[PDB]
Amino acid sequence: GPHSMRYFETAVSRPGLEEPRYISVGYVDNKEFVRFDSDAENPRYEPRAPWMEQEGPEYWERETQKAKGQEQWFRVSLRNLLGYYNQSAGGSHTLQQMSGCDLGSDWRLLRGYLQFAYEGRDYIALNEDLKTWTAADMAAQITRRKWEQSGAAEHYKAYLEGECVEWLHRYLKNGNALLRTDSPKAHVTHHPRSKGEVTLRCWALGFYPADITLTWQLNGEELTMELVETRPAGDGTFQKWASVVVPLGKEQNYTCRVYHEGLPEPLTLRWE
Amino acid sequence: IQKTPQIQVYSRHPPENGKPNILNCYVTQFHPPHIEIQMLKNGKKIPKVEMSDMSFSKDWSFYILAHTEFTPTETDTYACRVKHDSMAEPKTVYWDRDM
Amino acid sequence: KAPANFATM
Repeated sequence: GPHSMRYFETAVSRPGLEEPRYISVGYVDNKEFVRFDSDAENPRYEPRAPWMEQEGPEYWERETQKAKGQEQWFRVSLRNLLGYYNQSAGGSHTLQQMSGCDLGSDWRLLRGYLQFAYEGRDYIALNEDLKTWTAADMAAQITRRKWEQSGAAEHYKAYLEGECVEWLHRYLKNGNALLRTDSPKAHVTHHPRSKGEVTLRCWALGFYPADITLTWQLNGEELTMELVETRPAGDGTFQKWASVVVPLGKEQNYTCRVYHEGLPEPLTLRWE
Repeated sequence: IQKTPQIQVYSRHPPENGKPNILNCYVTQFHPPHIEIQMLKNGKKIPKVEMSDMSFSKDWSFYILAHTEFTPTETDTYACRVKHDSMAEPKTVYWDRDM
Repeated sequence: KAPANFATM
């Protein structure tokens, strides 16, 4: 199977607060594994999966120092951005970064990622070529030029192709057994809805990872049905359901399908 | 610009009357990240409500999971009550056992 | 291991 690492970083400024709060959260295969929070008593990168306790004090020292650098970086940047957007003192602002790499089943780099958002909106992002930048806003051109003139892309490229892959490989070796998936377990419930009609609700439960698809069909055609957003059980696994309104006494015509990477093939069921 | 919280309120395990369980309030898709979340029992604040650390999605919006131990009975109504700058008044959504 | 950003915005 394919793999990935991300680091999701946030800085937030607020009216009263002297200094922005900075949080960095790292992910391997979308499970959180390291975290830094400037609001902590003693701000440091802490392990967030039992398999990271392996890394020795050098690791945590250097990653923590790396964090303190970002904290500065995000802070100066937030200040610059205020100026670029002619925003005055007296508001809240957020600067966000996602960085990382995707590997294929072969463990070779498939894609690097480097993007940033301001006020929850795309500000500037490194293109898939890892050479050029995309930057929508007129304010953002100021940055794009700065970074073009400074060769920023090449140094991020080095990181994404190098350290990111190198250390994900290492985390993946250290972490086997995030390797496994949990298949969904499906059932259907019956609920009255109106006169003449009822509600069939296909539940999927106990699955990891989150990505899953639920469908309903009536003699072979899919439907257009209510679906909830996939939600955490709170125990590492996920839940989803999808529902359709059905005529009374015609419920054995309707079939639910569940699709998930953990399955040997999709599951098929109906109400019983 | 502000994005309004989407809220789901649901149990971790199939609910059964008299059986300890976890009640979850999953609040997603909001901005800015400042948010106040409360879980209610029969209109009253549940005290030891745990809160996951904040995180965000590929689309930059923030999400967060509030959860608490509970034991559903037949007569108790449970609710999640979210306050956020996108909304002028708090939003309460009620636990439906079938959802 | 986390990125260490270069030029500021």
